[PDB]
Amino acid sequence: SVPWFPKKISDLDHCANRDNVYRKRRKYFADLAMNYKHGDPIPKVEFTEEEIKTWGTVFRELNKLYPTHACREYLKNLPLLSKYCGYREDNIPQLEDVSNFLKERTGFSIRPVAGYLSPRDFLSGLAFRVFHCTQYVRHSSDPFYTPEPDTCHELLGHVPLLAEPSFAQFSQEIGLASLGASEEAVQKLATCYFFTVEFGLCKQDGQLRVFGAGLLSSISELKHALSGHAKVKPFDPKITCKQECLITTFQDVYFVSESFEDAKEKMREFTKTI
Ligand SMILES: Cc1ccccc1-c1ccccc1CNc1cnc(-c2ccc(C[C@H](N)C(=O)O)cc2)cn1
Ligand SMILES: [Fe+3]
Repeated sequence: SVPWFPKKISDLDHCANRDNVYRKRRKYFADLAMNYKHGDPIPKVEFTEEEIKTWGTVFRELNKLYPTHACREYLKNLPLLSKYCGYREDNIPQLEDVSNFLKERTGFSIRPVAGYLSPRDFLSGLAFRVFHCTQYVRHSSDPFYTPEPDTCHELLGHVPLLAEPSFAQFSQEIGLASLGASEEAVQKLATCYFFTVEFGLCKQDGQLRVFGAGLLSSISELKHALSGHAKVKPFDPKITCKQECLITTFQDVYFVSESFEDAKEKMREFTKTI
C-alpha cells in the first residue's frame, strides 16, 4: 500500500528526529535539534573560539579555490550570503539567518537536525523545500575533510546553490519523486542526489566545475576532484543510480552534468521509469 510520508511542511516534525568537551558540546546541538518544532525560529548559537577558528580555516582556504573550482551559480550567490548572512572568516553564520535569506530567494528553508536521517526522511524534506542541516562544527583535527556532515558543509556546500531557482527546483523534484516511493526507488533517487547535489561536477564554457556540496565544503576533495587524477563519467541516472556512494573516503568516480536545467530533465525522464 503506500508507506507514510509528510503531506505538509509541519509533518516533518514526525520524522526529523529519527574528548568529553567535544562530546558534551555535540549533545548541546543534538538537544537543540530534538526540541525544534516547525514554526520555531531556529535557535541561535554562540560558537566557541575553537569552533570559529576551525570555520575560519575552512572558509579562508575554500575561498581561495572557489573562483577557479566552483560553478558560476555558486559564485554568483556567494557575495549575497556574505552581505546579508554574516559569512566571514571570524563569524559562523546562523541557520535562522540563512533560512530567512533562502525563504525570500527560492522559498527554501532550514530545519536543524541532530543526526543522520534516512534518505527517505531527508528527501521528503526537499519536497517541501526544507533542508535538514547540522548545526555543529567539524572536529578541529581535520578541517580539510570530515567523513560526517557538519555546519560548514551545510553553510558552504549547500546554501549558496539552494539560493539559485534552477537548482532549488531540481532539488525539490527529487524530493517530490521520493514521496511514498518504493525502497528501491528511494535508493536510486538518493544515489542520483548523491552524484549531483552532493558530489556533482558540471561543464561550463567547456571547463569542469564543481557544484557538489560535499566537494565545496572539503578543501582536499575540492582540489582532488579537478586535479585531475579523478575518474569522471557523464551523468545518466539509469547508470549513475547503481554507483556505490562512498563514505569515509574520497569518491572513486564523479559525474558530470551539462547544466542544472539538463540534469533536471534527465531526472524527469528517469523517474517515469521507476
Ligand atoms: C548509505 C547510507 C547510509 C545512511 C544514510 C544514507 C545513506 C545513503 C543512501 C543512498 C545514497 C547516499 C547515501 C549517503 N548520503 C550521504 C550524503 N552526504 C554525505 C556527506 C556529505 C558531506 C560530508 C562532509 C565533507 N566530506 C566535508 O569534508 O566537507 C560528509 C558526508 C554522506 N552521506
Ligand atoms: Fe550534504
